Amino acid sequence: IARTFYDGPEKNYEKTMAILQIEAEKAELRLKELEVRRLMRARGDGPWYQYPTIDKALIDHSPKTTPDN
Amino acid sequence: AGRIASFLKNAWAKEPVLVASFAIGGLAIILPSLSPYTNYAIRINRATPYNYPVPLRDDGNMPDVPSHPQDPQGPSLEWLKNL
Ligand SMILES: CCCCCCCCCCCCCCCCC[C@@H](O)O[C@H](CO[C@H](O)CCCCCCCCCCCCCCC)COP(=O)(O)OCC[N+](C)(C)C
Ligand SMILES: CCCCCCCC/C=C\CCCCCCCC(=O)O[C@H](COC(=O)CCCCCCC/C=C/CCCCCCCC)COP(=O)(O)OCCN
Repeated sequence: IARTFYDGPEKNYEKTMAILQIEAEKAELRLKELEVRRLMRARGDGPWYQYPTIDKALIDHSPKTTPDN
Repeated sequence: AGRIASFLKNAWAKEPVLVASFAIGGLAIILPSLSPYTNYAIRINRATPYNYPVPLRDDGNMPDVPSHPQDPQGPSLEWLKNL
């Protein structure tokens, strides 16, 4: 029965190790991702949460009938 | 060819006001695109000095900019007087 239907304990042992490594890395990635989102939303210095401002190319830099702009 | 002629004859007989209105509106739409004086109107509009012409600082590299209004360089309104 063991020879025909099953494998040795090493396969399950090392598959468990691989699965555990993947799961732990995903957990730490999720925690880091939440922290990064919080910091970016608080400070606004990252690529995320970049809310639009007025484009400066719309300004007209020509004389304006009056010296004082 | 002959159908439109009969339709125009009927419209002129029954509703001359609408015929005249359509003819005048069509001329108003089409004639400006074929007139050589539209560009003259644009040039006349651009020749009206509403605001002050602010002078440019001389940098020693402005051969086409006048140093005085009566200097030959700059735009000329000779074409406007003879119009
Ligand atoms: C000497 C007398 C006493 C002997 C009694 C022996 C007791 C065993 C008999 C009971 C049958 C066991 C139940 C089957 C469950 C096994 C399912 C699974 O585990 O088997 C797969 C293997 O598949 C097997 O072929 C299972 C087939 C069993 C199908 C049962 C059907 C029997 C129904 C009878 C119908 C008869 C005719 C009907 C007429 C209408 C494993 O997949 P695999 O990943 O590859 O194997 C990994 C191990 N390796 C790497 C070493 C290969
Ligand atoms: C391309 C330029 C277009 C813009 C210019 C037009 C400016 C405004 C003119 C249009 C104003 C609104 C028009 C309203 C249309 C009226 C439709 C209608 O109902 O017509 C019938 C009448 O039928 C007609 O429309 C009359 C004949 C068809 C329309 C008129 C002629 C269409 C164009 C003809 C001239 C084309 C250019 C002139 C060519 C000259 C020869 C080279 C109305 O009569 P009823 O009140 O129902 O009768 C009850 C009482 N008896």
